[PDB]
Amino acid sequence: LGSNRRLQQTQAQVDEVVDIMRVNVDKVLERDQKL
Amino acid sequence: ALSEIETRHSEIIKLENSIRELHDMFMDMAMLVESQGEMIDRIEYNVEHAVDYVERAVS
Amino acid sequence: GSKLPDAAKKMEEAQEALRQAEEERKAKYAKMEAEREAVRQGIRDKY
Amino acid sequence: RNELEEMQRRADQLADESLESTRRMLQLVEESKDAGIRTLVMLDEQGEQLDRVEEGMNHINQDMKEAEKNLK
Amino acid sequence: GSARENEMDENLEQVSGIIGNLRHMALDMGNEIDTQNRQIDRIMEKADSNKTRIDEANQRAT
Repeated sequence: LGSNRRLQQTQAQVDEVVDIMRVNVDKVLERDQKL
Repeated sequence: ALSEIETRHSEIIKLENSIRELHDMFMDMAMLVESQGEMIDRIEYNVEHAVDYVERAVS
Repeated sequence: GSKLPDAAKKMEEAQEALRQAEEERKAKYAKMEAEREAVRQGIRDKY
Repeated sequence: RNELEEMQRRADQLADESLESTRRMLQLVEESKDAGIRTLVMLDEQGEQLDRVEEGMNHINQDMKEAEKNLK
Repeated sequence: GSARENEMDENLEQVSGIIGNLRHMALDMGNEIDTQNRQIDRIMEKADSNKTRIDEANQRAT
């Protein structure tokens, strides 16, 4: 329903955030290995 | 009515899994960073001694 | 009156404490990096 | 019939599980916010630390040129 | 039912908004870390340079 559209967005929105955090994990791990 | 709620429920679970994993990353980040922060505290303390020793020597 | 080998004894004993505090600095920081790269690679292979 | 009862009972069953799922999500997101906020605070505070460290490195560099040039 | 829909969709919308904040936080962290990573590389080079100069100055001086 209309609620399926609403939900579908969030799904995609979260997926993005995850990929962003992932890069952030990469960076912090590099930051750890330097310290 | 049932078939729609069924399929909707499935997507809810999908969303739960993502948020869960995302959350776990956020937590791991905080702990991991907090740990690193304490190593930095050391380096700072360490360097500040070296700096003071050098300054004292010139004087 | 002069009874002072006890100086010599407890002097050496301090330095033994100091030399094994060096081996606390050395050993427990060796296993510090141990447990840090464990945490690293752990997190790596989960993501 | 109990057939009606129970296929209906399933509907409510599933709906309720979905509700409790959203309840969870809410708490997970809120907790991630606390984690996020925390992380930012630490990073910002560590910012001041690192800046003072680099300032330390620069001070030492100053005292090298001053000590060598002056007390040669 | 539709009391369930009400509460459910309320939560959903509440989450989406907060997820927006997480996005903003995520990006801020990204930039913060990048800046600090560069800073660490400069401190590593300055430390190394200062250690070489201190080795030379000390050795020659006394």
